[PDB]
Amino acid sequence: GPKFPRVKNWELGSITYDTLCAQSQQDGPCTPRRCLGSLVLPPAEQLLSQARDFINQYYSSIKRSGSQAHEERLQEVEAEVASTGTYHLRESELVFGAKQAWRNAPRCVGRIQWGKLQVFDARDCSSAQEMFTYICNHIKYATNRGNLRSAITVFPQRAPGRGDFRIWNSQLVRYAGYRQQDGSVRGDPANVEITELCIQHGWTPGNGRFDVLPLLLQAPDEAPELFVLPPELVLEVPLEHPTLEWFAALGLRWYALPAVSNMLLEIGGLEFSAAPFSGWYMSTEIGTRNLCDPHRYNILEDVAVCMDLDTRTTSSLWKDKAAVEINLAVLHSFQLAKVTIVDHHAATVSFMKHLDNEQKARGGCPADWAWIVPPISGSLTPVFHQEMVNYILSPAFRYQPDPW
Amino acid sequence: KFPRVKNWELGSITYDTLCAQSQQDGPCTPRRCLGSLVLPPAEQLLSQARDFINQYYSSIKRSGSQAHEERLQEVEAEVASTGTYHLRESELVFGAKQAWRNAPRCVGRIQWGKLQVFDARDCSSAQEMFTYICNHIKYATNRGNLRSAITVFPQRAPGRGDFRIWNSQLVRYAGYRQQDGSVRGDPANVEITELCIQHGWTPGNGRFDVLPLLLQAPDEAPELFVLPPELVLEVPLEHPTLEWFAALGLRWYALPAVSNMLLEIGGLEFSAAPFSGWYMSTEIGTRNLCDPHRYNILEDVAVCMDLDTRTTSSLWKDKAAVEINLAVLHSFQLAKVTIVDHHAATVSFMKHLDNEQKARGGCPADWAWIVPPISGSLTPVFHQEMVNYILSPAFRYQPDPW
Ligand code: HEM
Ligand code: HEM
Ligand SMILES: Cc1cc(N)nc(C[C@@H]2CNC[C@@H]2OCCCCCc2cccc(N)n2)c1
Ligand SMILES: Cc1cc(N)nc(C[C@@H]2CNC[C@@H]2OCCCCCc2cccc(N)n2)c1
Ligand SMILES: C[C@H](O)[C@H](O)[C@H]1CNc2nc(N)[nH]c(=O)c2N1
Ligand SMILES: C[C@H](O)[C@H](O)[C@H]1CNc2nc(N)[nH]c(=O)c2N1
Ligand SMILES: [Zn+2]
Repeated sequence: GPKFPRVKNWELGSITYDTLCAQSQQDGPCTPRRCLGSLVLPPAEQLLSQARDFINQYYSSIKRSGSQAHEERLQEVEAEVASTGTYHLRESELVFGAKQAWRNAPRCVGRIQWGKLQVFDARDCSSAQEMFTYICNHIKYATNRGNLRSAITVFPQRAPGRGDFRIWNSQLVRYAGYRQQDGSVRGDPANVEITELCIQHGWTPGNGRFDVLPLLLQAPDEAPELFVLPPELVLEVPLEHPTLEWFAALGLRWYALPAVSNMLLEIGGLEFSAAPFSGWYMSTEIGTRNLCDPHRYNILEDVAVCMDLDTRTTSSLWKDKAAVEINLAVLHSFQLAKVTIVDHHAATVSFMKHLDNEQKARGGCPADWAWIVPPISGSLTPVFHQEMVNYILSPAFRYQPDPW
Repeated sequence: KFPRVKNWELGSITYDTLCAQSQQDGPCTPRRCLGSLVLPPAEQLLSQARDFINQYYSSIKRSGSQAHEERLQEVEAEVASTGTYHLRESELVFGAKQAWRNAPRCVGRIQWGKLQVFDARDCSSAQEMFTYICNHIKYATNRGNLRSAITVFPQRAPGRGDFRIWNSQLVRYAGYRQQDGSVRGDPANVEITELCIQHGWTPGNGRFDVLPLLLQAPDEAPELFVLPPELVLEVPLEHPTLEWFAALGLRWYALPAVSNMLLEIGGLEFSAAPFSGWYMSTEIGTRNLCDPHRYNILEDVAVCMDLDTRTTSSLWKDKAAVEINLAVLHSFQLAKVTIVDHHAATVSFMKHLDNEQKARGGCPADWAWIVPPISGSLTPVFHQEMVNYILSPAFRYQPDPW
């Protein structure tokens, strides 16, 4: 074999070599001495080289590498950087870079869909109010009455000196998290900080378990402004179970649209600090993490009690049984509501197909095993048995500091 | 820089400083993380030896004593003359416990101080190896009240072949490859089954035929030894409420005993040093019975449960897996054979991380192996960051002897 990482599938006994990792510019958190793979948290001349590299990627993707148009765009980019210190992407370059950033995302199991992304260009936006209009349009298009469509809206890039466009909320849809007198939390504990920031900026808080938060939107060098989403814009699914009649009595619900709004989209050195993207949910994200994490809605015990399980001993597997039923209720309720959702078996089978597509197309696929393997029934899915090489390619979605 | 390690459920942070003591490299580089991969002179020996002897005297709080200095002279003198040395029994005992302590893939390390060490370094034939192995099995099994143990056969020597146990575990069920591709029994054991028959074993034709042991003394053909059936404790599987489950005819053995790993202590290598503890129920319930390249019983159990098999979104696979794990726990408890479920095991591992943080400043752990194969995020270890690195004494993989 070659001197590239050898990658094995233990289920099928098959082997590949990852040659794509050679294209990595960015270092990750690991060294020869220690593996830091499980950690959740890991320009003058520098811009020019990142830009040249991205332009080469674009021209390859359209099979015009070395062409006259290829060499003219390079010269354009460097002249523009030369005189202004920055440059600007053509429309088709943005659409390509956005899809490529998704394609490159090591933590996303949904990447079979990567070629099918609606890219809304919002680089003309000049106020917080217009951001809100763009965001509402995104939500309407992406939600599509339950037939969900992948989309991203890109706001103006970071510019020298001038402040950033930022969406303060981590997602477009978030449930409030209200800190109680006794120190417990009503609603989603994930959202305590953003909830209190919303109140500080003049939001009148509710007191339910599922109050949709307003958006805090920030245009360059301005205090963020507060915007309420019209309720008919935010599609939600009430949760019921196919055979357990009492489950509907719990009043549990989840929203249809997962839309990450706090990540930075980096393309050819340019930095799009507000560039929210959305897909559709994998059912374990709702039924396992959001509803059963101890530091989230934490409903496992309640459901076990309703199911009359022995919750006094770990060896009854009460946690596993309840968690299965919660996941089934999520899948069942979304299917009844006609809202797009994918189970962890179907999602992981499709990610294996993606790995095979990418092996042929690029000679590898960066992938974060701990994120790709679902949080229940792990080894029951084909990805558990698949070794994965994790590395950072650009274009990329990156974490960025909170604006406050 | 020392790694910041965060628990995401509790919000707490530690720093791993133990990692600085790592001397051997892992598969990863700044360019790419390879952590999910299952497989990877005298002055050199002298450094590993001294460092290990240092570890030993430090552990008995006699660091710098007469005894410490003199032992370092012995080791130095013996290496300088012969190119190698020998461990004192008490050092061996210390190094074996430490190798387990250091094992990043082991979720059971809260137990690391409780290990019975059988010194089998005066072994000179496959016959004697078999005697030592039977004593281990008998001690460790203890009629179902399992006790962790290791037996250590003679170290590798420059001038000769290794002592080896050919089998990957001391108890393995045969896998018989059918002309038409399929396997009867355990597909993981097809290769060892064929090696046994080829060395003269009369094979069975069942799904759970216990394999003989192929034991190898240095530079000799391996020898075949049938384990006496009464030494191998087994648990028939039934389900607490599903009557038909027993009818599947399923069973597993009590004793998980790995026999193909190399034990490295102070630069010395023990090519045969089988070790055993007790099972975590997901090893049997989830991996051994439900892996598609193992016994692969998921579909059969689902049909028996009358589940909707036609679509993944009924979560039939998840439901069947739960009942199978429940049946393993129930059946082991009923037979009074030591077992631990994945919730209790991971809880104890969290306590271990905390013990090791105070004791040593960190703990090497392989997240992909520590998190159980079902209900990952339902256990506390899912939410815990972990640093993986190699400390010595160590258990390592080694080439198959054939
Ligand atoms: C089409 C439906 C999609 C499915 C089922 C899907 C599935 C997932 C899942 C299950 C995760 C892990 C989430 C978690 O553990 O909280 C994830 C993370 C990710 N996904 Fe996808 N995804 C989809 C569409 C998209 C789209 C359209 C983009 C971007 C264009 C994207 C980029 C990412 C990124 C950047 C992460 C990591 C987020 C982070 O680290 O916070 N996904 N996705
Ligand atoms: C006390 C009872 C024990 C329990 C519940 C336990 C638990 C486990 C589990 C669940 C695994 C992963 C196994 C797999 O996925 O196939 C494992 C691996 C390991 N354990 Fe422990 N263990 C115990 C005792 C021991 C002892 C006594 C030693 C050494 C003396 C040890 C050393 C290891 C090593 C070296 C591995 C990795 C094996 C490999 O890479 O193939 N374990 N153990
Ligand atoms: C700082 C930071 C930002 C950021 N975006 N993500 C992290 C990692 C943590 C780990 N758990 C919460 C947070 O990640 C949330 C990721 C939500 C992804 C949701 C999503 C997006 C698109 C499609 C889909 N099915 N699902 C940290
Ligand atoms: C070459 C090689 C050797 C070796 N010992 N292990 C591997 C890793 C593969 C992954 N799956 C099969 C093999 O591992 C077998 C490990 C069994 C662990 C048994 C055990 C020992 C002690 C306690 C316990 N609960 N369970 C590979
Ligand atoms: C510490 C650990 O890396 C952390 O809990 C990770 C594990 N795997 C994950 N996988 C996904 N998809 N999402 C997550 O938030 C996490 N959390
Ligand atoms: C490819 C992947 O690393 C492989 O399937 C691992 C994952 N985690 C594991 N964890 C344990 N405990 N045992 C295993 O065999 C494995 N297999
Ligand atoms: Zn790594």
